Amino acid sequence: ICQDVENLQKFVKEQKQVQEEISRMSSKAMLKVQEDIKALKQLLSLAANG
Amino acid sequence: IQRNTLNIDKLKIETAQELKNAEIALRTQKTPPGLQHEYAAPADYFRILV
Repeated sequence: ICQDVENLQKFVKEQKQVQEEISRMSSKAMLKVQEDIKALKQLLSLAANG
Repeated sequence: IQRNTLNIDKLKIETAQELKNAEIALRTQKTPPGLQHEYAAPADYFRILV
């Protein structure tokens, strides 16, 4: 049994690591995009009006 | 004995807040560790002690 808790907390925690891992990983790259396509669309309107 | 009852109700109540400001503290910083954040507590409780 107390082999036992040595492992389970270990597999659980191993998992929290991945949770951290995703947490480390987070977006600005994404936020960037809407701004750009919103911007490119506008230049296209230029060229078109030109 | 009687008198002794209020004394424990005080020690009760207190180990309970301290268990805990001790719990807003471990495991908050446990996360950190993996990567999360618990903290504007303090600001709560710090201004609370003030």
